[PDB]
Amino acid sequence: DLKKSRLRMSLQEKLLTYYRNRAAIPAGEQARAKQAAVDICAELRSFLRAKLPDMPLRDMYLSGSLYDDLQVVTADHIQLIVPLVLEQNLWSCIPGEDTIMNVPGFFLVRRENPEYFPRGSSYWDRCVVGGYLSPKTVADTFEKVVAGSINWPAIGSLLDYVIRPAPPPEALTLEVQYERDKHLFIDFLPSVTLGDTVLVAKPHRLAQYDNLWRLSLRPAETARLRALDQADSGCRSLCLKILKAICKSTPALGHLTASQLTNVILHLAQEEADWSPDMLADRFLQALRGLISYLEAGVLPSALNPKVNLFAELTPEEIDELGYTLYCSLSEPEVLL
Repeated sequence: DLKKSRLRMSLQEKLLTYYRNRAAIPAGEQARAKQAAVDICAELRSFLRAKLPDMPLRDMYLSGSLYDDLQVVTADHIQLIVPLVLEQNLWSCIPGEDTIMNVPGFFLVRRENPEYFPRGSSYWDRCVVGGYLSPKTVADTFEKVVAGSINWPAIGSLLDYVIRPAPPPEALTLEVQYERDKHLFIDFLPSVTLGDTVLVAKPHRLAQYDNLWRLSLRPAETARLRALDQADSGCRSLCLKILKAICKSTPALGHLTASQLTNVILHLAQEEADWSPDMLADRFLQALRGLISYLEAGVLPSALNPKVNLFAELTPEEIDELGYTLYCSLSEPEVLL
């Protein structure tokens, strides 16, 4: 009990210290970064209204960890969802597992009734290839259309920001300098909502799959985390934020994603009911053990969508490094801090 109680007390203190000195983003930086996101969003709305009122798009809106207060270390990225207007009876969703490619968590969007509803029935028909709405082509078209009407230098002067598009292949990303030597990256994310299926143009790592839309998970995942914590004032999000801060701070663990780390916590929250403040140290080591377990198994099921392996996009190369890094730190987790 002595040695173990000891290790746990030390770790708890170091975990709590690590959160405040590394994971937590300064209020000033956080306020100004979000204000910059909101400024750009408002300005784009006015732009879309004046210049592209006939484009079948709903208004762009902000989404992401920075909006959910789950971002860590620095306020450096947020998404602007670009939601396409697609008529129900002209389009449908095909699950990736119901496809030859066989890719869970991704979808084909098929143009329906190509005869009865001829080409031109939707603006987005121009982005249809082989009968399917291409995420890539949609993204290229949106970039073209906006860039051919937008005036970032002018908007920058207005808001007193340095605003510039990043060079490809991150061309739907906006580099926003909202204060001296601090930048916010706003990436424009085309989205489709058909029925209750919400999809986003976040390409599969493999270009051979660039015609597939990704099933959007973050919102439902974020909501279940918050509800789990709100009911018992648990430290699920604190633990998550610490894990994110570590991976974002450690080059060798950079391959892990916020979504992957979130589902590790959601799986543990399924196993462990008690997330009272004093259990943080124990839940942290448990999260690290689970990480290793999933990595060795090569699969991490999505807690909300179990057919989906969230590690499916990691190469053997990266799996190896993650396991390696975590196997080098087993004896002394505090090293990760």
